[PDB]
Amino acid sequence: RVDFGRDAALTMTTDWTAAGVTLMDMIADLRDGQRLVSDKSMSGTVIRDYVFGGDAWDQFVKVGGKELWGKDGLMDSTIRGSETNVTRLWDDVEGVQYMGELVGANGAGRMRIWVNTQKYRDQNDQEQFLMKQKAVMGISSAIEGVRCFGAI
Amino acid sequence: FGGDAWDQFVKVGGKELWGKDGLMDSTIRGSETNVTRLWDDVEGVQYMGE
Amino acid sequence: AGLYTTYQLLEVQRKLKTLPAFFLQWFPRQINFQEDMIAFDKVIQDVTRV
Amino acid sequence: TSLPNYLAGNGDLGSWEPTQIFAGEADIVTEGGAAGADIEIYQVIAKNAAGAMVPHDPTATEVPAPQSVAIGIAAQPAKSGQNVPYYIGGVFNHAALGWHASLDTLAKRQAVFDRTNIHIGNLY
Repeated sequence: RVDFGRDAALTMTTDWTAAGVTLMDMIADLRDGQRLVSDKSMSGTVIRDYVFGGDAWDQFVKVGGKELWGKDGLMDSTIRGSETNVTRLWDDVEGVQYMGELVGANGAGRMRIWVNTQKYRDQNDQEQFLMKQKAVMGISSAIEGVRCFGAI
Repeated sequence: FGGDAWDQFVKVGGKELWGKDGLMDSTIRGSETNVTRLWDDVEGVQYMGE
Repeated sequence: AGLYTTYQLLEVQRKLKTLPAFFLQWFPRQINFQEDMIAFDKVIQDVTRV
Repeated sequence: TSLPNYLAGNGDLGSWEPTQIFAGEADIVTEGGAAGADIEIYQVIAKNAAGAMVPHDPTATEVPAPQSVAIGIAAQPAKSGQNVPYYIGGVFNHAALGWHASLDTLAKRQAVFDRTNIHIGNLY
């Protein structure tokens, strides 16, 4: 196990199946994860890209589809408080699709929602989901990753 | 505002605001408020609006 | 390997937490005084009277 | 991990010793299978009754065990539950391999592998 030394507080576990969960609880949970990244990280870069999974996006829509797109939700053109653009109706392709954007008003607090359901074939020749389906990952471009290549 | 002061402010009045007939409603011509409905949480000082 | 493992170094990651000055934007003037104390004199003059 | 040293003293940086394994020009055949117990590098292995890779031991029972016929020579260490790649061909060193006791001399070490592709010879 080549462990890269990520902190164990970042790997979280919450519940979006318990009762009473609203839309703002889930966004507040993602924002708590963003705070724990913005303290630990070197550059302090705000994570603007959230890659979901297939079942995580289904759970997100199932819980928050009445709050969002509702009587004065985020995507309501009467309100001046936001400019969110999350699609109601999305095609299903095995792949990556850009679902929308969860910006506030003046480019503040913005989240880009990605959904990834690519399926690689296993070492043991089985279908396995590349992005984990019951999970939410948020990554920034300040991870500054390095392609290592040893000796042939 | 503090952290708990602004969150208490939103937790009580964030449905009366950003709602029908409130201060933030583009039909009703009484006000020109732009208090943003989302904000990133970074340790620092941010400008919510007017 | 052998006696020891040959390493490459990469650039050193640095983090330098400062504290940005928010409350000093209302204190623009400066006094460099060699006395002990600094005395003010405030005056209120009411004029509004029938 | 904090303080420096000030006093006068010596020390070793290390001492390197090479490890030659191959002694002939036969073909080399490798297979990886699931391990059965703790296996070091170049320990002589066998297969137990379930197909795991138990490190080699004769005089195992009445009836000779299947742990007593030696098959391969490992390549990287592992634990139980993991899987070991091991050699099945070639001509190897008498001394660089990990035997155990009661199997010391040259004659017994080749009488292990009188028959296989694996042959064991002496370095000059």
